[PDB]
Amino acid sequence: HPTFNKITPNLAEFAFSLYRQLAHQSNSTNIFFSPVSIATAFAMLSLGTKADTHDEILEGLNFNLTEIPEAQIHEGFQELLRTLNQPDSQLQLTTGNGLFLSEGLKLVDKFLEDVKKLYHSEAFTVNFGDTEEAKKQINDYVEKGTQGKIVDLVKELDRDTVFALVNYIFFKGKWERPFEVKDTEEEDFHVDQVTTVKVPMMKRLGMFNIQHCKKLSSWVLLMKYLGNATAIFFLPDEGKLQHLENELTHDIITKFLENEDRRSASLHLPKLSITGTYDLKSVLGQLGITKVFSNGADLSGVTEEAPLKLSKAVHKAVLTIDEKGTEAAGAMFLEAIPM
Amino acid sequence: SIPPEVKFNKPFVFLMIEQNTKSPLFMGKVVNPTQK
Ligand SMILES: *[C@@H]1O[C@H](CO)[C@@H](O[C@@H]2O[C@H](CO)[C@@H](O[C@@H]3O[C@H](CO[C@H]4O[C@H](CO)[C@@H](O)[C@H](O)[C@@H]4O[C@@H]4O[C@H](CO)[C@@H](O)[C@H](O)[C@H]4NC(C)=O)[C@@H](O)[C@H](O[C@H]4O[C@H](CO)[C@@H](O)[C@H](O)[C@@H]4O)[C@@H]3O)[C@H](O)[C@H]2NC(C)=O)[C@H](O)[C@H]1NC(C)=O
Ligand SMILES: *[C@@H]1O[C@H](CO)[C@@H](O[C@@H]2O[C@H](CO)[C@@H](O)[C@H](O)[C@H]2NC(C)=O)[C@H](O)[C@H]1NC(C)=O
Ligand SMILES: *[C@H]1O[C@H](CO)[C@@H](O[C@@H]2O[C@H](CO)[C@@H](O)[C@H](O)[C@H]2NC(C)=O)[C@H](O)[C@H]1NC(C)=O
Repeated sequence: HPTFNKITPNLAEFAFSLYRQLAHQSNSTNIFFSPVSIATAFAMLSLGTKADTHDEILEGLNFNLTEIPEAQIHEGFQELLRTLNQPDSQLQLTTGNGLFLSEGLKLVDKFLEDVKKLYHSEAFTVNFGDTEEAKKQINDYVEKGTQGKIVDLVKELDRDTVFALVNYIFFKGKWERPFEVKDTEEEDFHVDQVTTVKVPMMKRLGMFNIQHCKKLSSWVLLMKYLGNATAIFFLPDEGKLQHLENELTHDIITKFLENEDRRSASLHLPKLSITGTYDLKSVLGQLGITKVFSNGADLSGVTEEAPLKLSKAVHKAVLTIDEKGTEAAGAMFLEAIPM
Repeated sequence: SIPPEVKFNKPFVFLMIEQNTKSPLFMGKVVNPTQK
């Protein structure tokens, strides 16, 4: 029956495929994104798109339009977003989608209604003549949504901006099997073959959902959150890091997710705070998403007054893992200007 | 060692998943946990 698992495997395959582009960029830096924060921003944009440039977006997101009608992908998203913003009684998870439009704009009243309904989006009128005030007002939305975790999403806002599409996601949940703080003890982490970093390492000796796949050449750890979330860790055999990355595939994830068999083990894993702050333009480029970022761009779904194009696609995410759980937040920023 | 010791003391990949939908919330790679 349901729609989210009509789009899920497509999401998943996108993420990985996005990942591999980020990982091809630097081998030396932490990566952290929200594949959902990104992906939904480009689909409610795609509502406002036509022809080539529309097709690349949807296609670019690992959707195969012959096999699935356009109209169902958005019904799918409408479902995904409903289901994420349900009240898990123990876990707190929130997404939100916003439009910020210049006063002067007259929109295609359908496009507006579409985003309001399907992607439950919020619409604000601003004056992009007061660049610093508009910058402020956007960054507050994301601050208010991400509950203070993402504060400077938009650093450089363009003077001639006609609209901004912003979305957020906020996660805070607890382990089921939490770490006892008294055990967290500083050890070595071996970044590079020549770089060695001392880290506070959380420790438990217990019955974990762990296993090792010769396939992936990895260890695999599944950590439940209290509630309808789960964290999955993959520790590659020495030399097999890049292997691990290429082997990743949705269905392999689903296999793990059906296993609930516990092994006893001695588990040491770090406590974490990182971020990732990306200008996606070049990355999405390799994924075949160009034309929206060109003067070939059709956004006549949005407004008829002028030919728009997309100027900036800038995403940011922040991870914090400790002994009691994790709080993570991401946001996607898309700005559109005239030719 | 028994039970066997699984130390994440080197670059690992991870990701977060919503159960009902099995949709990929966040994905990450930790190369250095002091690089913020
Ligand atoms: C990201 O990806 C990278 C690969 O693209 C990974 O980094 C690479 O890792 C290897 C690890 O083996 C490094 O090599 C080490 O070099 C040490 C000696 O350094 C001098 O000589 C070597 C060649 O022998 C050279 O690579 C160095 O740059 C340096 O010499 C320079 O060489 C150039 C070319 O000749 C010359 O023009 C310069 O004048 C010269 N000098 C200077 C000052 O620049 C060795 O001692 C190390 O040996 C240990 O490790 C070996 C592998 O296990 C082992 O067999 C040995 O027994 C010993 O234990 C080692 O060989 C590479 O330099 C490094 N970079 C590149 C571009 O290849 C990286 O790990 C990865 N990061 C991730 C995944 O996080
Ligand atoms: C929709 O997906 C299918 C399956 O991946 C694509 O069709 C296959 O494409 C490869 C590469 O061109 C061919 O070698 C196969 O013969 C195709 N399978 C069949 C049964 O014809 C298809 O191309 C995708 N749709 C679009 C429009 O690209
Ligand atoms: C995670 O999501 C599930 C749904 O899969 C939540 O369960 C539903 O909760 C409501 C009450 O809020 C019930 O009336 C429904 O019958 C429940 N089940 C279904 C299948 O809809 C669940 O509460 C969530 N969180 C936890 C901690 O279980």
